[PDB]
Amino acid sequence: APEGVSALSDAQYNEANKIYFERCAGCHGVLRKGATGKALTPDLTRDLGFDYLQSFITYGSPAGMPNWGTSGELSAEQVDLMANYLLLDPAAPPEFGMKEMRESWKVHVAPEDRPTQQENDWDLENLFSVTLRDAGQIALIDGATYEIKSVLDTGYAVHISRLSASGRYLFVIGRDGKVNMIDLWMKEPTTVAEIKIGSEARSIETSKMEGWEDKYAIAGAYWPPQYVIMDGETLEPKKIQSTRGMTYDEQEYHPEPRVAAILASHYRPEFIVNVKETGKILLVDYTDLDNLKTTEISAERFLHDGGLDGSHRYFITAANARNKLVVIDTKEGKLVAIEDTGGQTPHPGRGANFVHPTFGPVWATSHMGDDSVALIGTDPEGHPDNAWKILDSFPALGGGSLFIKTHPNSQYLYVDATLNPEAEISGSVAVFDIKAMTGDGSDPEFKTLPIAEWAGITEGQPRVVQGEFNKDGTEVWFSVWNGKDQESALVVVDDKTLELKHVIKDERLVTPTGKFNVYNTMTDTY
Amino acid sequence: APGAPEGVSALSDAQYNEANKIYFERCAGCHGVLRKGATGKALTPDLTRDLGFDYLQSFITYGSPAGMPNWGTSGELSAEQVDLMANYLLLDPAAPPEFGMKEMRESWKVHVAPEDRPTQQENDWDLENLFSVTLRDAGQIALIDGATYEIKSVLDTGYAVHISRLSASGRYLFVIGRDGKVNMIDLWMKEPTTVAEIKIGSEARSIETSKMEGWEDKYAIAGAYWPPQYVIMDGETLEPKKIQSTRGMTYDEQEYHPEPRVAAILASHYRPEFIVNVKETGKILLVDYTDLDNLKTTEISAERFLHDGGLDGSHRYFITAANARNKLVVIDTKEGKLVAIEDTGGQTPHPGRGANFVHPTFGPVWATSHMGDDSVALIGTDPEGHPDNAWKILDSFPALGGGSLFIKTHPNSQYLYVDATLNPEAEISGSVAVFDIKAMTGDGSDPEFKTLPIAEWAGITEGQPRVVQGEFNKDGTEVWFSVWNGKDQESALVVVDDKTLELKHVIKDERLVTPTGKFNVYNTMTDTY
Ligand code: DHE
Ligand code: DHE
Ligand code: HEC
Ligand code: HEC
Repeated sequence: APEGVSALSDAQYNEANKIYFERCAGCHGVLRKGATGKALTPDLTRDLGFDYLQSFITYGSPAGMPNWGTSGELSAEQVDLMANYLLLDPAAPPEFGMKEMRESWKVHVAPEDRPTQQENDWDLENLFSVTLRDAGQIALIDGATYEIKSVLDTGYAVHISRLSASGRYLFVIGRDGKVNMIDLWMKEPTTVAEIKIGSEARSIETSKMEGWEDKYAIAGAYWPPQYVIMDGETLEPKKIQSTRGMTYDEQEYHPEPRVAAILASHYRPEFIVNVKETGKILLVDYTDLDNLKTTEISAERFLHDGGLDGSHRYFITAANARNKLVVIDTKEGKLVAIEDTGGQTPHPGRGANFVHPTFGPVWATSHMGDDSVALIGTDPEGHPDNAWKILDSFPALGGGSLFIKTHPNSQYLYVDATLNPEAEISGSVAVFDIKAMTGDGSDPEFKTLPIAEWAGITEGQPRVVQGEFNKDGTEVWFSVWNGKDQESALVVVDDKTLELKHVIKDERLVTPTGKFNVYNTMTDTY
Repeated sequence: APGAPEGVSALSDAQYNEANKIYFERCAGCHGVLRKGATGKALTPDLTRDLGFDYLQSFITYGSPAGMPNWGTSGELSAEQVDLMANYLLLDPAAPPEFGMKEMRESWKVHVAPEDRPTQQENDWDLENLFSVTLRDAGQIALIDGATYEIKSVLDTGYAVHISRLSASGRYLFVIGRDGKVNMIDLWMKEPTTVAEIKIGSEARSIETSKMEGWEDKYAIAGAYWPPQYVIMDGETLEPKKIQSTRGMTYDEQEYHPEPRVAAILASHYRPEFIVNVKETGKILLVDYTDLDNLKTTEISAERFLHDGGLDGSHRYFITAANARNKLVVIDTKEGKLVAIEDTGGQTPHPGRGANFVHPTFGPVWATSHMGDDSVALIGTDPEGHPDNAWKILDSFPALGGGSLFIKTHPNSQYLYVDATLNPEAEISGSVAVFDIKAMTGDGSDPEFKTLPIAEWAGITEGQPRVVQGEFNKDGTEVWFSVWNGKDQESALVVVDDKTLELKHVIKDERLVTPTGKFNVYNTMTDTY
């Protein structure tokens, strides 16, 4: 006979529910279907049983699950409480409005007490903010000496970093919707303000319109379906907007439209918000939050990531499940084009802008579903015929590619293959010579850099991901992502010679993933 | 469960679906989507169980003179369907369904394609002086000639007809019912009729047309109570072009609200936009219809409880009542922003579209009466030539009594008319107050008023006749009033001569069943009030 499931009081259940949505939904999903963490639905957990759940919640796992009990985060009583809770049927996901954001809102160092000028000796603009995935931290690394300047605690499930337009404030967001604001002008940079904006979230961005530097920060959630405009200096929540609405094509109500990538316009004081399931791109004017102006652009469903073109005027984004690239003119506030990449599941990140030797200015993207790289024309004035059309498509290492990268001061286009099944490929990066490109139809050739081999890592499954350049565009970093219990590293490549420049290693460099150079991020250089 | 003590004659899963369909398509309009009631009584299980199957079966079969259709004896519903509804009402309230594009298109019917409609007026009616009158419990509208006073035509629209609106040119008449049913009528045909129709939700109240110079007849818009949404339709075929959900955060507490109802909807004369009131979230929306794919809107934070309202005399400022809070909200449609929020000092302001006139000492003002008291309030509406009086309550004085619904005037009149429709005393509910604008002095004393015995002038004795809403003719020389009586009783329309304040004409006809809202084609198309 199956084990008996404890009957919990209302109080116990409220408590367990509060903990779940606040501390577990970020990795296990709001309906317990899973995310980075396994599914915790009762059809699976009841088979595992109480003892097993209790053990895992207590000691955690080297693969990404925090040691709630052994870390003191949850008492022994709360651990059992949660183990029983997981045996019951999933609760209904709660809302998260102004009252809840404000309860989680904390300002550690009021603006009136922060420095008035840089007070440390660091070379701020050349710093690299690196995500340490299973450690809940970011590592600020010097771009020239390769020295770890500091390791900051943000929270479990740290995702990515973004910088305010001035380069002074560093914003980090976690999968649980936790937002950390770091003042890089302190002698010892730390979190000066924090807030939580939902149960599940992925993106954050800063105001990048001239005259609005450091004014606002915006965060988008997966749940509840909403985005929040926060004060650029204290994180005070100023305006919450629901993203629930009608799909663009079928015009049917959708109760869970997730916010994906968020960017900032350089032509108007607006935020550029992607709404995934409804295929809507919103241009949100932050000049007046009470009499709120927005442009709701009908595009294509499954919007995810994207970037601005070289002139910073057009937004190019992937509607990944439909292999489409959507283009928006941020000056006029209108959709301009929608084209198929010819590839499977385009995933550009912010993409790569460059001038092709014959086609003119173009933007590129690699794919998750295949080894192809596609180029789209981005200059309607100088190259009208090539504007917003796929001009070329050629192969790289293989499928499972996540990030393509380049820099104005470089003639090379780098492409990773992070998710490919062959370890020889997922440990390497493909490199193309822009200058050698001809647009005559022949697939350009690439050089293979054995980044993992250069790091001296073979044990475990080392996956290389995301190139990121230093301020001067001379060196490009790559993450050699390994398990928390394995050895990881950052590999620095010399752009001029395509030769190993430096290998970063430290007992603290745990599961390093996304890396963001202050200057390149604050100015949208890519 | 069925055979258990508290068990009820359960319906098969397929049967439950048929009943549920019939409920949302034909009953929620009056009984509400959660069965909590509206114009019709509540039909929740707690009350329904005590009445029992047979009572419910009989009421659905025979209806009543108070507003409930005789579904059974009319043939509307088969005898088996009445049974389904009776049982269904015993069961628990179903989850209200959504109503998207698929469902709208399915109800969309074009009776006369635009190419087959006249290219000029084919009848001899004086179209701009015509009155579109709502025949409430009859499910129809009546087109009455503004000069001869004869009923030119009676058109079926559907049970629960609410009000009428005209396109900017005056050619197309739009009528909407409480069930979200929209009828489009071509007034240029020899015999005006419904040329197009569509359903926009389960519960709805407002409809409006594009009125920005240049966009005449281009679009029509309708707002729903359920689901929480509004839809922009093609002004000539009623084709649903864009559906916007109104679900969102409250303006003040900023908490998600799952059911924000759309209240009144007006049309900007300064920009090609629609002015949409969203009740529960306290948001006023300005929706630009120049580009529906790249849709621009301005979500203005105001005050909760937005209901009805109107444009001032210059047509630039939207003045609307946040009724439960006794406030007037003022939006500048040109700049697209909140301008002011003022307490009227009365209880539950209910102006309809309001009454604009030039006060002898205050300057341009907009007035409103109240439901909760006998006070009339005046707000200054000229920021340019009377800045110190703008958006402030300049006066407040008593009229007949509480329970008032509509105040009215016209540029060619010096009289301000105020009804007292919902007042308890029939003496008052059957009469109208009339103030002499030219005699107003704004010194503090209460302006005196003449009392018109509208109901008495109609010579009606039966039922409980109530007088509601004054509406002027095109020339602004005559004002009409409705003497609203029961479905099986005698009603009438009373025409009053503005200049002498004396009875001009009394309209009676067998087909004049429960006349309520009246709209003059010209004054409605031009927003003259
Ligand atoms: C919406 C979104 C953005 C855009 C942020 C913005 O615009 O500010 C983004 C960006 C990113 C970026 C931005 C790169 C850039 O150059 O802008 C990176 C490096 C990144 C590394 C990863 N992402 Fe991220 N990512 C998700 C969503 C997103 N990722 C997921 O839904 C997904 C696929 C699963 C999940 O559970 O979170 C997920 C898993 C990952 C990873 O497994 C990655 C590889 C490593 C990690 O840290 O978890 N995501
Ligand atoms: C939202 C709304 C409007 C504005 C529409 C627009 O801007 O186009 C309106 C307008 C109106 C107008 C517009 C007058 C004008 O000059 O603009 C009239 C005459 C009117 C006669 C009635 N209304 Fe109507 N009315 C409601 C809502 C509304 N009524 C209700 O929620 C309510 C209170 C109850 C109900 O169940 O429907 C209701 C009951 C009534 C009546 O009992 C009235 C007096 C008579 C009747 O026929 O039902 N309502
Ligand atoms: C992301 C940082 C996590 C948070 C926050 C929480 N969990 Fe987790 N959990 C995570 C991962 C990546 C994994 C899988 C570990 C592995 O070895 O593959 C887990 C696993 C669990 C389990 C075990 C289930 C199984 O099928 O083995 C349980 C019972 C569990 N997690 C519970 C749990 C609770 C209750 C949390 C809130 C306090 C919680 N997790 C947070 C990642 C993350
Ligand atoms: C508005 C035009 C209505 C529509 C459409 C439907 N109903 Fe109704 N109903 C309406 C009113 C105004 C009243 C009250 C009548 C009175 O004399 O007081 C009713 C009443 C009923 C009842 C009786 C409840 C009671 O407490 O006595 C029932 C059971 C009922 N209505 C059912 C019903 C159904 C099933 C409908 C759809 C087919 C329906 N009504 C439509 C107004 C309106």
